[PDB]
Amino acid sequence: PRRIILSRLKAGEVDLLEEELGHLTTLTDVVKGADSLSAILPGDIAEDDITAVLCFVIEADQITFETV
Amino acid sequence: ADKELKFLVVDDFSTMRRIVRNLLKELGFNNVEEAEDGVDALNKLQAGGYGFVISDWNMPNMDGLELLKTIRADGAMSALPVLMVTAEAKKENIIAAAQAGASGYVVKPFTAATLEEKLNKIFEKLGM
Ligand SMILES: [Mn+2]
Repeated sequence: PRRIILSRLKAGEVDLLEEELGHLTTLTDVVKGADSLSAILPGDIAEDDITAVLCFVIEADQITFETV
Repeated sequence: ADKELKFLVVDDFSTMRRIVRNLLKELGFNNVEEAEDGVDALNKLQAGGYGFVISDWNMPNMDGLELLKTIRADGAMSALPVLMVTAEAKKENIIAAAQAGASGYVVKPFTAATLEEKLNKIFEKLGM
């Protein structure tokens, strides 16, 4: 069980990034802050792939993965 | 971005090419050319002067991923922006586009507003 945290998100990016992640996997325990998004990842996609796809929109330093 | 930026719209369906050309016109970009597949697109890209590629995923002879990878592996045009157009938000294609170096992707059919958001993010990332 792994957790993803996205920080310093701009207006409209919390929802957008939630949607982007949803095309890649199935998120649980989703927390949508005013400028952040965290969720639990089932572990069915490599984290390097999530990173590459999310970087179409944000920068890699805005993404952190950790063991819950 | 420079309104004279030269775009190449690649798609094997004429209607879809014309739709993309017209949406770009709506956004103020009128310097646009079209190609019918990866082979035709590469031939045109050699002519030089292109500053942005919007390419469909599924095409005969040479598909979009193959064209993207060929662009990226070339010397002269290796950093050309490339926006992949796909029919569905399929995870393996989105991942494949990203890992192959696409500047972004967009799902068709798309509107002028969606196109604009996608183009701006790319302009932002490449400093255009
Ligand atoms: Mn096609």
